[PDB]
Amino acid sequence: MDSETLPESEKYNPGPQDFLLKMPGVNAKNCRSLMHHVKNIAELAALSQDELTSILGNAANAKQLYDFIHTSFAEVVSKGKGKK
Amino acid sequence: MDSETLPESEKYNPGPQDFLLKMPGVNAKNCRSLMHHVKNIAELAALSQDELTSILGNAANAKQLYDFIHTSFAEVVSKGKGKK
Repeated sequence: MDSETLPESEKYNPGPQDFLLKMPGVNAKNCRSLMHHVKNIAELAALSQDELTSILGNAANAKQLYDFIHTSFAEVVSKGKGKK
Repeated sequence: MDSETLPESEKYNPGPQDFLLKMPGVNAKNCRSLMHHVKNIAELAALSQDELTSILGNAANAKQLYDFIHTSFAEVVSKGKGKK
C-alpha cells in the first residue's frame, strides 16, 4: 500500500496476482485483501497462519495456504515414518 | 537431509515441486538442487539471490527468481517505481 505497490495504470500483473489465486486457500476476495496486506511471495511466506486468518478471514483458507507454504517437496512424499 | 527427507513412497509430490518449476528462474536441474537446499516456498522466499546463485549456479536464474519472489502483485504495474 506504499507508493511502489499502488499501481497508477492499474493493470494487475497476472504473474504474481494469479500466482496467489492458484494457491490452495486463496480466493479473489482474500487475494485482494491479501494484496493489500502483503507484498508478495516473500512476505506471504513470512506471514504466520494467524495473520492469514486475519487477512482471509477464515482459518480454513489460512491453514490451507500456510500449510502449502510449509509442505516440503519431499514431505508428503513419505507416508509417515514419523507418525504425527 | 535426514530420515525426514527420505521419501518412503518416492512419489515426489508434484504440487510444490511443479510450483518451483513454473517459476521464472527455475529449471529442473536447479530445482532439484533447490529441493535439496530448500524446505519449501518459505525457505525459497527466505533465501537471498546470493543463495540462489549458489544453488542454481546461475546468476540469470537467481536474479529472475529473486525478482519474482520480491515483486509485489502490482509492483510491475506501478509506474511509480519503474518503467517510463
